[PDB]
Amino acid sequence: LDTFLNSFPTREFEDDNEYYWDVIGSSRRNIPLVEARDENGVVVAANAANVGVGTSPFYLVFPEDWFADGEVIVGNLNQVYPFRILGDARMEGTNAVYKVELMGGNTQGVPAERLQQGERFSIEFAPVEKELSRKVGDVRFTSPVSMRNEW
Amino acid sequence: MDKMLEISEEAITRYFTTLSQFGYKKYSDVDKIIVLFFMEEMLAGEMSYYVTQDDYRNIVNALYCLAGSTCMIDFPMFESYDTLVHSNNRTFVPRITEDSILRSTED
Amino acid sequence: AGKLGKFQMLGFQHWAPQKATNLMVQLLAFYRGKS
Amino acid sequence: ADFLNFPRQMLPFSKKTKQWRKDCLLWANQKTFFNYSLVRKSVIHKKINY
Amino acid sequence: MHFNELRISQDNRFLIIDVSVDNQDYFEDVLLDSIVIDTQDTFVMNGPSDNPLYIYNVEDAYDTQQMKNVRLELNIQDLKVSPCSTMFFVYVKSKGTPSTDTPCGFDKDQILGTVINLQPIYKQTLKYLKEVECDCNIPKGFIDMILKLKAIELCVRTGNYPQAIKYWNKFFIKNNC
Amino acid sequence: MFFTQEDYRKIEKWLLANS
Amino acid sequence: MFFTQEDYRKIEKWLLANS
Amino acid sequence: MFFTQEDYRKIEKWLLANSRKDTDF
Amino acid sequence: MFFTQEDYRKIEKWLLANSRKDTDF
Amino acid sequence: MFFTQEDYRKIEKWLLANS
Amino acid sequence: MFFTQEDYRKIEKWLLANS
Amino acid sequence: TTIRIQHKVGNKLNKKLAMGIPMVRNLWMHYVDWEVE
Amino acid sequence: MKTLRTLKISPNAPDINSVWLYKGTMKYFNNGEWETIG
Amino acid sequence: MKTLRTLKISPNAPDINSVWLYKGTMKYFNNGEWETIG
Amino acid sequence: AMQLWVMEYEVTGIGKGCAMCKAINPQQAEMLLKSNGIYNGSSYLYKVTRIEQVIVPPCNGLMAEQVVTYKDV
Amino acid sequence: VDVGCAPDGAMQLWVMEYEVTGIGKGCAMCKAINPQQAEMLLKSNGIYNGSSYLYKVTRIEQVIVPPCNGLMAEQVVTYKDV
Amino acid sequence: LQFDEYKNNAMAWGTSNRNLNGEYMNFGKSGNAIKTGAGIFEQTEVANTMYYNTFSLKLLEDALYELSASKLAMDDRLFVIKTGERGAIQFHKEVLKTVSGWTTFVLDNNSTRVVEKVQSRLHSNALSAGFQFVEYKAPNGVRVRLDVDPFYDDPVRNKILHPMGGVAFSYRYDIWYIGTMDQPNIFKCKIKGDNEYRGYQWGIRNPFTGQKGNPYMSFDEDSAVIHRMATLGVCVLDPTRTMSLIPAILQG
Repeated sequence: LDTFLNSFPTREFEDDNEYYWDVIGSSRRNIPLVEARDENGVVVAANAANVGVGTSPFYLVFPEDWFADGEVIVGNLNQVYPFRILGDARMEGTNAVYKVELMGGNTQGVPAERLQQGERFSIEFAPVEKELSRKVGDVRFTSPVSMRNEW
Repeated sequence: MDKMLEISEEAITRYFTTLSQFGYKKYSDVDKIIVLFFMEEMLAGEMSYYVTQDDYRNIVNALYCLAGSTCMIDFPMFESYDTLVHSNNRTFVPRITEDSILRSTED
Repeated sequence: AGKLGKFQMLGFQHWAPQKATNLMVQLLAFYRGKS
Repeated sequence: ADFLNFPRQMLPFSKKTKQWRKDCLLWANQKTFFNYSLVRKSVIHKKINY
Repeated sequence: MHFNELRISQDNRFLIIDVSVDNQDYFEDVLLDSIVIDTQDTFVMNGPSDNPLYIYNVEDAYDTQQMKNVRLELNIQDLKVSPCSTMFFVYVKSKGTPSTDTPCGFDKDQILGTVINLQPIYKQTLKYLKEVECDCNIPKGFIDMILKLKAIELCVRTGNYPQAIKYWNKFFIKNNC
Repeated sequence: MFFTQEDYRKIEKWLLANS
Repeated sequence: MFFTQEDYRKIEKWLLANS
Repeated sequence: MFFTQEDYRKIEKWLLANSRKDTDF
Repeated sequence: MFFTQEDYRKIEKWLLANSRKDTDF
Repeated sequence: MFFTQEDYRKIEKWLLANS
Repeated sequence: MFFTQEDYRKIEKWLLANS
Repeated sequence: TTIRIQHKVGNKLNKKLAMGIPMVRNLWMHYVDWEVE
Repeated sequence: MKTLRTLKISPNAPDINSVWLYKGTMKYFNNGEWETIG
Repeated sequence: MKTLRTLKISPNAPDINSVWLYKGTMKYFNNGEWETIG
Repeated sequence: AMQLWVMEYEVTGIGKGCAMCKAINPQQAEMLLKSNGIYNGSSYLYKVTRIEQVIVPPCNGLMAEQVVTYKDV
Repeated sequence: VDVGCAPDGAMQLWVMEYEVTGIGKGCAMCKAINPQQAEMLLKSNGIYNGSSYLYKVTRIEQVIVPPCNGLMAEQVVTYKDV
Repeated sequence: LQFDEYKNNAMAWGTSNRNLNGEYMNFGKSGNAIKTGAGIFEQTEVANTMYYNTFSLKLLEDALYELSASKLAMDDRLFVIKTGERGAIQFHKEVLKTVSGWTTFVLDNNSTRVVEKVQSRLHSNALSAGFQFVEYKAPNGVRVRLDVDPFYDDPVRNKILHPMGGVAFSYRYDIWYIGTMDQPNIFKCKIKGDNEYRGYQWGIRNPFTGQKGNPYMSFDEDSAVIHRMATLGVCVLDPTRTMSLIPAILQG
């Protein structure tokens, strides 16, 4: 039992008080969907028609302000339904809703089954024009929580 | 409902009875009267079709803040025969002094 | 054939002793983003 | 980060190859957040002096 | 109709309901229909609420005088509620037409029975009495508890159940038993 | 007596069930 | 509310009256 | 439980919302 | 040591909790 | 309490009273 | 007169012993 | 294809922040020059 | 077609390429199901 | 759990770890005795 | 973010399953399974059959049991 | 979270896998005070508590409650495993 | 001897007596709270809890691959299991039960060498017998090795016996180090400067230091007491980098 305990190194401390050490996660995250609303604000259920049918704007209500002004975010099927964001987030209390139209040349619209609660959304990129382009996109950070032990 | 109508009728009758004996009622109490008969109008018209059971719960719990607030609005009395401690009128009828394998036994 | 939740990622809007290690600790119970 | 060490220095000279010297410098870039010594003040304490 | 016994078992594991129909010569045709359990969270004034805690139908149990008496022992931990901090409301329905000679006022199909756990109040009274045993002074909290219980009793007997829920949740909710 | 929406849902649904 | 079956029958009866 | 005339009126007013006439097919 | 009807009533109400009928076997 | 036997006989006498 | 829990326990146990 | 980014602020976090909470049994300064790059 | 070389005496199911023997019945794995002998 | 790699057709009991084959049966060693299948 | 819900579900054609979520109402516990479960690409395979809240004051008891037999397959 | 249970006062939630010998495999979820008590609940309140020797528990792993919503634990016992 | 036995059971076997409400209920003789911090074997079980009755290799291998799926490189997945002597026999049978399901391969004598030829006077070609499985190589670079340590089999502290013989602590599998961490994950916290106070109070003689005649007397009796005390703890930075596997008969 003592040979096993001498197989571990030893740290030197200043006090006999509590000591803490802080653990960290990643800065990259996808966000679960709450609700998606059509051009005039009426929620889309699963037994409905397509939503962005003629490159028409529609909404995505998210439980946190995470996305930015001109980015492209994707649903569970990446790169097939690319969603360009329009304008900053309108805070419905704590939630955040974005104006969103389709990006990758989709002329039939997103199906109604791809806009349900629980679906995760992640940032891809923030494109602009070649001429007279304006500011888009943002940068996200991450934080530490702590662990604890004593003597 | 048929009871909000009675409560409101009693409340405004008391209000004008006070304005007959006196010439003054607290407008902080006239506000409660106003809330009461507004709710009575709204629930007894074409606006009640928007009412869910959660809405009914909230409406009743908001109205009961008016219950003993003034003399005009009074606690309603409903037909009830219950209590927090009910009676035990069960009778014991032993059979042939018969204990069961562990418990006692009746009819 | 089933997972179990070992971490949860929340925003900040959903919220001095001595130091054991002076740098931070990257747990294995965390996904790491991929370049 | 999250995986490195300082490479083992008790090696023969033939085993101190091109990657082994490169691992020593890539470890050195990790220890650039840190400046602690026993007979020195902190960089913030020195930079406030200047 | 009426209640024979309506209490929580002394072991704090069962919620006992024993219902019987009145013995009257004009209540032969009246039977028992169902038992609906509600708590202080789902209670509504106009009859049993939707999404009730426990719905019970009497024709399932039996295969006619059996219908006129019903007894239950519901394991409270199966209902997924706290036996100490819950205020059960027990509704019962008749499913029957009484005779035409029924006196005015007795043809009430529905009844209601309120249930609370009396152990926490008992332990609180023992704590307050133990405090009284020192220096023979009555804590004011003891008188407050007595009068608050009297208020809930008056509210229940008068049928003012929502304010009874208010008083219960505000005053007596944190109970050890 | 006072009906909520759910009361109307019950009544109408049960009537269509019997038609 | 529960709307036991005879209440539904009453509703049917009334509605079917001026049917 | 006893229903009076106004409860019946509310029930019909609700049911009228769902239904149409033959001409409306 | 005399018992009144009330004491016997308490004995009944205690014993009833322990015993059950034929149907409950 | 410290019940005597005769008290127990009284109890069973009055319980088998409703025999 | 007054009974406690233990009094009832004695009474019921003595009943069951002689049944 | 043309891409653009910005960040309204320097070494400190801003409005877009996330926390990572692990499930164990008993339950610095951000270099803004480096996250934008 | 499929050649089996092993016969296992096990109350649980063996691998799919071995023959199950258990207390008096024989089973062999065919087409995703355990096909009994009898 | 107990693999029997071989099968021996013989009028005598060949071995514990082989499967005995007679005229219209196929026996194997289980519970300390020979159990027929089917 | 309020209660805990232990579920017994049955994936059609594949087998049975047991689950546990944290949701405010038990329809949302089915939402956090059908969207965050292992069968996300076949989310229609879930047929939940029993949801019950983790009611604490027992704190010694089974909440879900689901065996798979050799004759069900 | 001081409810009044044996391990230090808090409620503990466990995920159990097993293989019932001769019958198959399964999943199990339970609250228990010890992980020994978790396998004594399958032998008492399980499906095959009569034939109690058939329960071969192979995994007993705890779930820790997160701060917010999410799928806590999952367990699939598919048919091609059995 | 005894102070080496007291420290090493406090470093390894720790029980933190801080409450769920953040309080300490065990009070010393003077009146203050006896504060205890967690040991090695309490800090290591808080993340990778695992208990069992029947050992199965498929759940040791699919849980050392769930935690280090795409986080460790292919060369960094050597998982070295510390166990007892009887935990190696249970591990030997489950690999023996695993490779008996590999029916597509046949396992020859010519490679496994379970029947080696030996020389003896009893026969012209005499044989030997015996084999053991000590290593399982999982798919995609994960390896598992056995390190039988004599610490797990100590019957003086380990009193519950396993049904298969030996102490119950022998069947406990511990992977202390998963990958590399760039800093020590497990280390022994010791205070800088807190040498243990060797402290004697005595009367006219001191039998330990050997002093006849005392200028400063604590008291008036022929006595000499030793008082020594040590403030000590341990710390495990990442208990998710450490996967354990405990028998359930130790009751958690």
